[PDB]
Amino acid sequence: MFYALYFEIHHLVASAALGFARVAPIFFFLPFLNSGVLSGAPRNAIIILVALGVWPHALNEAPPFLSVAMIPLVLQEAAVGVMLGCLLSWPFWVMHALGCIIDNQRGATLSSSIDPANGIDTSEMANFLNMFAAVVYLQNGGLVTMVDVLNKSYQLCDPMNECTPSLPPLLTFINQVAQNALVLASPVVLVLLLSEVFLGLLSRFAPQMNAFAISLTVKSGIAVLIMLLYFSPVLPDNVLRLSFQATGLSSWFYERG
Amino acid sequence: TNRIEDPNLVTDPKELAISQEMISDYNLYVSMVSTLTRKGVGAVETLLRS
Amino acid sequence: TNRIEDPNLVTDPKELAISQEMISDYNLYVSMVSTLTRKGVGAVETLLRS
Amino acid sequence: LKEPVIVSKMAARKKITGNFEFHDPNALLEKLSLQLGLIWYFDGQAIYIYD
Amino acid sequence: LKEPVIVSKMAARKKITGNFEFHDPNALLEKLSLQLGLIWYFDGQAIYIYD
Amino acid sequence: MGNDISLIALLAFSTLLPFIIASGTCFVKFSIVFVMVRNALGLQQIPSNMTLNGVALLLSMFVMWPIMHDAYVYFEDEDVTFNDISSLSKHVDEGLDGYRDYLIKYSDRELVQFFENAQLKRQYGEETETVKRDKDEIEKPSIFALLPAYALSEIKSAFKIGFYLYLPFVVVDLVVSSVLLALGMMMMSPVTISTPIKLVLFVALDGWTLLSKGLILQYMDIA
Amino acid sequence: MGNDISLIALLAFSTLLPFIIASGTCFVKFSIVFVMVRNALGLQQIPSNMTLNGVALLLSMFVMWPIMHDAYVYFEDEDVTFNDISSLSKHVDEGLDGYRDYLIKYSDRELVQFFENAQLKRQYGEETETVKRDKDEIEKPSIFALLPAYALSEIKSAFKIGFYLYLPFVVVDLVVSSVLLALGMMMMSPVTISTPIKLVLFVALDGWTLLSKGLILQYMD
Amino acid sequence: TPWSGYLDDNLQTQVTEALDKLAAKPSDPALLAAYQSKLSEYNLYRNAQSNTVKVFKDIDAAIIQNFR
Amino acid sequence: ASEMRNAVVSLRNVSLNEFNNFLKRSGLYNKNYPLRGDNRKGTFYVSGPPVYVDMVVNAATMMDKQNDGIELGRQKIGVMRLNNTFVGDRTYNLRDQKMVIP
Amino acid sequence: ASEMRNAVVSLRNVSLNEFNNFLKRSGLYNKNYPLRGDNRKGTFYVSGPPVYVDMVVNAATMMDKQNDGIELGRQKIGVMRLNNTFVGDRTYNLRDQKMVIPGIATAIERLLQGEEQPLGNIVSSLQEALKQNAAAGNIKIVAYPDTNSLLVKGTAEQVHFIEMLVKALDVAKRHVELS
Amino acid sequence: ASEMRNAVVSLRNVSLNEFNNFLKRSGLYNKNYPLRGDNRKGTFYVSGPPV
Ligand SMILES: CCCCCCCCCCCC[N+](C)(C)[O-]
Repeated sequence: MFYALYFEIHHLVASAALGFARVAPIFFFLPFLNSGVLSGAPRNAIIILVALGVWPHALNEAPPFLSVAMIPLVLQEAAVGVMLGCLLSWPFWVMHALGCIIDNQRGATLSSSIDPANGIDTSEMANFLNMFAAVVYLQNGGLVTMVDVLNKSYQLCDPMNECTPSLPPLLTFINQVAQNALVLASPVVLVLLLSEVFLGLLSRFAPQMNAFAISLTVKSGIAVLIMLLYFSPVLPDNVLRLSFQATGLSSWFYERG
Repeated sequence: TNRIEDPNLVTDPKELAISQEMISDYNLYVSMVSTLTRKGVGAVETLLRS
Repeated sequence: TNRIEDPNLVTDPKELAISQEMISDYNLYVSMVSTLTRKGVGAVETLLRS
Repeated sequence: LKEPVIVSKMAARKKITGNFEFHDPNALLEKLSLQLGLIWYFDGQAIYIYD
Repeated sequence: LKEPVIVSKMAARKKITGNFEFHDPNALLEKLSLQLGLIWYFDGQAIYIYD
Repeated sequence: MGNDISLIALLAFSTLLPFIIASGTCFVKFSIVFVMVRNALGLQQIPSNMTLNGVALLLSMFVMWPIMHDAYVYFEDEDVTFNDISSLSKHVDEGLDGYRDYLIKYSDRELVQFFENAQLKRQYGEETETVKRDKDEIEKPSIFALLPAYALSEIKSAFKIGFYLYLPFVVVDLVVSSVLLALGMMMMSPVTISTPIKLVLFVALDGWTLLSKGLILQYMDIA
Repeated sequence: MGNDISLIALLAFSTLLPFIIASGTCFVKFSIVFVMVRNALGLQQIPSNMTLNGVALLLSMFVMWPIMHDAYVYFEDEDVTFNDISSLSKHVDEGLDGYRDYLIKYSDRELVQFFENAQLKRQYGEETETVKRDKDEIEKPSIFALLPAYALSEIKSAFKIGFYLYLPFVVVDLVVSSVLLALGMMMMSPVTISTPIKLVLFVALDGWTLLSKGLILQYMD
Repeated sequence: TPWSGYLDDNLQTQVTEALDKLAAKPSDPALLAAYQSKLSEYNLYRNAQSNTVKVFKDIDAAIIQNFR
Repeated sequence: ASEMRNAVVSLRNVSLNEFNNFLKRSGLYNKNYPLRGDNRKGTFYVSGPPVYVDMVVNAATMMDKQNDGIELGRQKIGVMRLNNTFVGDRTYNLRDQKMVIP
Repeated sequence: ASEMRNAVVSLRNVSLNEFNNFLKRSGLYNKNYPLRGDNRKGTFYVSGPPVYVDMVVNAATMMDKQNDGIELGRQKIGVMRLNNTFVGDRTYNLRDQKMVIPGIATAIERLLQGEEQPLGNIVSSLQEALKQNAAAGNIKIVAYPDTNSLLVKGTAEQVHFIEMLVKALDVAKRHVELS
Repeated sequence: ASEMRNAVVSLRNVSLNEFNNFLKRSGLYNKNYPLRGDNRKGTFYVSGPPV
């Protein structure tokens, strides 16, 4: 049948187009994929190739969605993609919070770091630890788990079944992210508090001593010194214990159709 | 249609005038979906930055 | 469409001359509605992103 | 029935429960057809069932 | 059966469990075809099985 | 094929979509309350604006997506017939009532009525307003009249809520300061002590969870 | 040309060429490393993207040229070579191994394996045995499966290289911030002071020489 | 032009010869009857050839102009 | 096993027997995958491993086309002596009419 | 081993038993990968290493084109004496009719005139079949009274058949006396 | 060694024995890579260095 190859190419591009809606938001969140790094002509070419690498159905048979209103569908897929972008981001936002807490305790309120791509305020420590976590995550091969959890998302819940994120856990999400950062930062805050009250108690004997101005000289040195001891566990304490994993897809999403 | 009736009907002017409608309309439909997805993603990025 | 399906219309110069006009007027009308709509939404977008 | 049986998707949506005896299955089939609102046919090779 | 067997992609989804004795594979093939809802054929070179 | 004007309407709508969301949807409220609470805890950039906007966006969809889907299901309906521009206008307007009702629920009647007057009364030689009995106009305020009246009411609600959340943190600040004075450990700035306390206290009570539930329960039942 | 379909295919290829360069050549890597350097120094608009992409494309030419030349003379070659459909399809397929060898030499084995298995499970069904070719000769994988693995591999390694370059400037920034707090000038924005120290540091290193040397030596012995 | 690597004039002399015979004795009915046939066939041959060569040129040109 | 290929072939100038003898002489024949059809006719079904099927199809097609260069409607001449009459036509010169008998 | 190639080759002017001789004389023959087919016919299968296969298929195609230029339908001239009759046509002027009796040449020529199928037989191997295909209309007969003999031009087979027919026709006539 | 080229050449008007003499007179002939074929016919195979 003569026209069959022509139609078979059009089925391919319709499938890729509907996959872009779900893959591109992930490229927006992750720190090594956002347009602060990967921009221009490569960007679309790569996103499309990935989406075709993970689409779940044989590419040469007609797409099933031709009978459906396009907008409700596109919005559905974009929402799903935003949820996945958050869950995959989760290990990086904790280290970023940690760095912001440290740079706030040591003074340093007027930090210099720059970041226009994501539109978020940044400080030198936050930028450093956010980079460092990303390189150890990549070096542990996590990039394979990212495409694994993408493919599983299509097998476990399908665009045509109106797959939807579960509400109850989403209501917990922000507080879990805050909690992990505080639990991890706690050792540096306590020592920086005790160091200040020690100078306060010392000032009782010499009331002209400016204990505040002294503490500003000390605290950045103490903060780096202490963070340098508990540094090495920062490798495993993120590479596994905070990384999302594909078995979690069962609980965060369900099919509503 | 896979090995039923016959192939290669490049040549009869009555069926060749029916193919013109389909070959055009499916190209337009596929072109439209490509824009709608870009618009949607762009709207999400616009809100999240702002 | 009817003016073309009907055999006495599609084969008389007097009628063809009229159909030519109908087609052109249709083209111009739709093209102008589209243009002005785009210009309109583009104004809103220009102001709100400023 | 001694014949392969082929069921349309719109018939596949319907559910049934209970304890059934398959004797004179043609009669059973034609009765259930009317109770459940199905239509069916037999070309000589297999049985087709539709909503 | 003494013949190569080819099973379709859609039949391969079904699952079976138990002990089976192959005294008469032809009879067993027919019984299980009717029980599980399969059709099959034999060109003289190989056996083909479909949903 | 389809109709060439309904195609224009589809493409146009999809360009305006983010401004509608940003100005006529509960996103307006959710995105404000979170950022206020974040400032009150006294430590900006934790959580990120990315986290906050992302969550607010997701929650807004539970409220709004059913209404849009209901409207498209209303229009994809093969049994209608029309005769005139009026008979079509009526049916298209009728399609939007699902959204109109939501805006009417969450906005002020008198500000809506004020703008409903202001669209016309520069035309008018008269003072009487009774001239249409209410039952039509009370149902049919225009959408352009409803939109700004809704946004201006959402903002005010957001401030009302955030006000009550500020109070306990203020109290905590006063307590800390009074303790430092009663100890005479005077020359220490209290903020350094109280910001850790505010953070640990609010996280240990899951303020963000209670907050998220309390916001959604104005608009849905979770069960 | 001696044949018309041979012409149609050539015009199609020449119409899709730029995306193949944008997604299956080292250009994807050079382009990233230079933007990383500009981020590191804390600059916004200078050097321009057109200047950095200019040098990135020139450098990519030295690396890709030999296999494009090889494919060119292979397809020009005037000696009689094919007779019939099977011989033609094998002749065309054989002509692409010069480039499959390239993609395979730099793609990550784990990603190549993932994209291959996930295609087998599309075509032949998910019950087909998951290969786990842990010790492997990957049997000439399909180029549609091979190409996105290369793209993500180059993104990985370019990010990795870019990370290392930050660490000196990170030091500079934290030091300056500490000495200003030691003087109590809390209201001074450090960036004004730290920007020139970064510039003179990079110039003293001669960064662009070292970096452009090593980036090329990674592709040839 | 050859497709690279792919595996895989008498009528002019005949007309010339017949012309030379005829020119020697223009009044011979047998030489006239022969020349009439040779010339008619040669004429048809040249026309069919040149029409075909144009048809192939115009297909190659249309292909290029489609992508150009 | 899943790679089995099969096809239908139809020839005009060659008999299935002719082709089978070709295969046998070649030493290419394989009794596990023989050709199935009518020896008299030219239409047969073949199924088996790829190499075998492809080879059979190509060989059959080319052999069929080759034989168009052949002709077998051999004309034959017979001599039949008339025992009871003259062969030629006869004219009878009647004084009033010329009559011809074919 | 995975690189094994194979092909089916077909010929029009040469036989497998010919082409083998060429390979042998060349010193290219290889008994591990011999050609498989029928010596009588021009169609064979070959399989082996790339270089070998390509060489074989090239050489066989080009030799077939070279032999395509050589004709082999050698025309043979046969001279046949008649022993029992006169070669020419004759006219007898009856009172009632001008009457004519046609000779052998005229009769046979008129009969074969415009024939297109081969001449098979009379009643009262690819390189062979392509000779047997010769058309019947080419046979030319010229009567030569000087020696009462026929000149016959055709293939060796055709001339033979003509000889048989002549010897079936020129019977000796009986004499009758009318009183 | 990996560069050895080879080709099949055929001539209409000139026999192999006629061509070998040409190469001999020229001083171009090389007994390590001689032509392989039938001296009578005009078709031969040659292989060797590119030049
Ligand atoms: C997350 C936005 C995209 C998917 C659309 C979700 C529509 C709302 C469905 C809510 C169903 C809630 N429920 C089960 C209590 O009815």
